Amino acid sequence: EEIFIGVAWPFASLDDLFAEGLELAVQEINEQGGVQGRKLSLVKADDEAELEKGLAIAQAFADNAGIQAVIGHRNSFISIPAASIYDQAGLVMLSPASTSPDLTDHGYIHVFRNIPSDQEIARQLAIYLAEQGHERMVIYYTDDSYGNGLANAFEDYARAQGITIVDRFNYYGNLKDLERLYDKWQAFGMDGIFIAKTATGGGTEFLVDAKSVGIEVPLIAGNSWDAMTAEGLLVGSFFNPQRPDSRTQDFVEAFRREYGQPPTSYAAAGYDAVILLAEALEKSDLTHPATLAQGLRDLGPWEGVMGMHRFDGRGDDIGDLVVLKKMKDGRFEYL
Ligand SMILES: CC(C)C[C@H](N)C(=O)O
Ligand SMILES: [Ca+2]
Ligand SMILES: [Ca+2]
Ligand SMILES: [Ca+2]
Repeated sequence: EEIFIGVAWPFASLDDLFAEGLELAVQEINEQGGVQGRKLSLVKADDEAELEKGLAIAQAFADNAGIQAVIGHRNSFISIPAASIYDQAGLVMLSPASTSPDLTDHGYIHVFRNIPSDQEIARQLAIYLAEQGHERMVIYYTDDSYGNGLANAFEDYARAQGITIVDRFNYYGNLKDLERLYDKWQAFGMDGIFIAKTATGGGTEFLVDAKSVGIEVPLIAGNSWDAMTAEGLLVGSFFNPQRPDSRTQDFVEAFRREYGQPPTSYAAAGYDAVILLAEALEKSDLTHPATLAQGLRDLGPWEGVMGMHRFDGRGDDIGDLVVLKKMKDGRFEYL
């Protein structure tokens, strides 16, 4: 009379309205009659953004015959190894936040994300920036697999747009040396900086330091920056609450009425994940969760609050889901 979806997320450490978006979707699914006549419930586990806790949660979900699918995890360094446990168990893992390209590069069959990867975000950013007249840019990046990853993706797409990367760097010691870098960048004709560092991983510090030194050029970053020195910052992300679409607007109004504040991109990704999984589960054999992955692929294009979703053979979401967001007066405007 009851079925369960597992959710693994750093619930306690983040004020990101993710739980609210999940809860709104579950309420909607139950109001419409549940899944195969059964009430839908969530089993929430907090991975504290820690790999060891994440792997333990993954095994606990995988060993529980009552879990039909899992939504999670948030951080790619947890989702990638946790996905091995879910994949070997034949249990769907659907991530609403992990953007590393590597997630879908391990031959897994049960592993999905319902948001664009870093590579798709980079591709759309390069297109936009070139149309805006960028020609010579600098990349500030984290010298790890994820930082090198997004940096190399952006450089490759920017090059195809006729943008030259005139310098890339991963460290500066103090503001004086950032001044010296900015002098070199001016001599190279710099017109913008792409920050391939996460906001919590040194990104925000650079933003503040850049303003101190007087760096004038546009700053561009990826999805961790969705979560007022930032005036004019361009962010490649997902979810447009101003999208003039019935589904997006029904969600925005419902979310506002229930929770008394605007939904975040994570509330939206969580909501679409629950709705997507419930639709696939309606049509599936609930006694065999290893059949659900094919059912998700069988949906083909599927309309959600984020836009149109579609899973490919590797589990990437190839829908046109990227939304470019620009900071104006402490608020994102939507391009
Ligand atoms: C929401 C982000 C901070 C998570 C990040 N996109 C990752 O893949 O790790
Ligand atoms: Ca199983
Ligand atoms: Ca050129
Ligand atoms: Ca350099």
